[PDB]
Amino acid sequence: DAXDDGDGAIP
Ligand SMILES: *C(=O)/C=C/CCCCCCCCCC(C)C
Ligand SMILES: CC(C)=CCC/C(C)=C/COP(=O)(O)O
Ligand SMILES: [Ca+2]
Ligand SMILES: [Ca+2]
Repeated sequence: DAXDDGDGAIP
């Protein structure tokens, strides 16, 4: 995951 928002959303 990326983004610090978990899976998907912001990469
Ligand atoms: C968050 O989504 C983390 C997920 C773990 C998987 C990451 C992808 C690893 C493999 C990438 C392979 C790239 C190819 C060879 C272009
Ligand atoms: C490492 C970089 C440059 C960004 C994306 C790499 C990746 C593993 C994406 C998956 O993240 P999500 O689950 O947040 O979509
Ligand atoms: Ca992911
Ligand atoms: Ca994300």
